[PDB]
Amino acid sequence: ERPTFYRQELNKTIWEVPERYQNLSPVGSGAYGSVCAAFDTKTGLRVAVKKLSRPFQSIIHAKRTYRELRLLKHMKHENVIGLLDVFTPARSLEEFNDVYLVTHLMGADLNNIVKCQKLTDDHVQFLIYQILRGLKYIHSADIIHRDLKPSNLAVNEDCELKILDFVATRWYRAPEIMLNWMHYNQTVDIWSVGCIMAELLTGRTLFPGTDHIDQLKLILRLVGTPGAELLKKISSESARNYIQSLTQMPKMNFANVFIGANPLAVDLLEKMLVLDSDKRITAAQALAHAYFAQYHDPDDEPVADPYDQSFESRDLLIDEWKSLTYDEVISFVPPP
Ligand SMILES: CN1CCN(c2cc(-c3ccncc3)c(-c3ccc4ccccc4c3)nn2)CC1
Ligand SMILES: CN1CCN(c2cc(-c3ccncc3)c(-c3ccc4ccccc4c3)nn2)CC1
Ligand SMILES: Fc1ccc(-c2n[nH]cc2-c2ccncc2)cc1
Ligand SMILES: [Cl-]
Repeated sequence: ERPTFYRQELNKTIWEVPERYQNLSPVGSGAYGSVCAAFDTKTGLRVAVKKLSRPFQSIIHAKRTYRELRLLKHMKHENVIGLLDVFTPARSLEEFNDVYLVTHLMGADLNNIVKCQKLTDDHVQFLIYQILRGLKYIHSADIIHRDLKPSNLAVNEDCELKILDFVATRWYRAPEIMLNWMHYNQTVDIWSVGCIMAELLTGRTLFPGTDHIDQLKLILRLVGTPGAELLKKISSESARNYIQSLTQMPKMNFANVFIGANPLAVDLLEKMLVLDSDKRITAAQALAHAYFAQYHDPDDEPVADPYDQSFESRDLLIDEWKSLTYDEVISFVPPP
């Protein structure tokens, strides 16, 4: 049945967890929750435990908590962060106030590595391959990450990588988002991967915009201003007006700009950093690119089971979201 919990204070934050998790030590605190590293006595593993912050403070938080838990329960893939456990010290629904999440402890993030070292081409291949392999899986479930950036990619000393949260976010954001298009597709993530890869190859942020306008200017400076086919797809009169009012600029030659890099890496960047999102390479297609010949195995790049996102369009009471979250905590089945 229920296990025994113990209590402690870590950085002005209260942590009430089962006895199986020991030696809690803070790893960091996000705007959405705090994280502690710990030892899982039952498995002999190092784990990271995240305590959600104010999970049911409002309808927005409640829905976000539910979303997070449903997503995490669904993700089962080597390159996507998954759930080893989820628990609450509450014995019933009426006293339900806190949600704790548990996953494999990861030593660092990709931002921590690119700052210290400049990666070899072999490392760039394996890291990007892993990102795409994870993204193929996520995209197959009709999910869009939307916020890929180095700091959201967890990496261990072994160069194994996992996508988390599914250096300014803005720098890795697709241009169509800077234009406020409300019908962007899963290819916004491919754009972010392009930005991440370029940075791994050159050691420098590809588009360090200071605001949305500047960000767009830096982008068009590299890939050129929109051609006629892309202009026809812009419904926003003001955005269309703005873009056409800019001084036209030609697409730069990627081979010149990234000269020194492996020509295959360059070819791929060019397929990812396409201005028109309908023409960007998909994660599945990218995995087959010759740049990943040493890693690509079509029989081991799985797709996800269907993911029901219908709850996203629902308008429920806080207690309803809280109760749905509770059922999801109770029905959780740990991995093998
Ligand atoms: C109130 N009693 C029972 C609960 N307590 C526990 C339980 C465990 C435990 C852990 C995992 N599964 C079941 C029970 C442990 C425990 C069990 C094993 C451990 C191994 C290495 C280091 C610390 C360890 C702590 N300690 N107190 C305190 C005394
Ligand atoms: C700037 N980045 C830094 C790292 N971030 C993280 C890291 C982790 C983490 C840390 C260490 N090992 C594994 C993961 C987590 C984290 C920590 C614990 C988790 C438990 C269950 C499910 C997901 C979890 C995610 N969140 N943001 C986001 C902000
Ligand atoms: F300047 C730009 C930058 C990006 C785009 C863009 N790429 N893919 C889709 C779009 C787009 C942007 C706005 N509205 C529809 C489509 C269009 C113009
Ligand atoms: Cl954090």
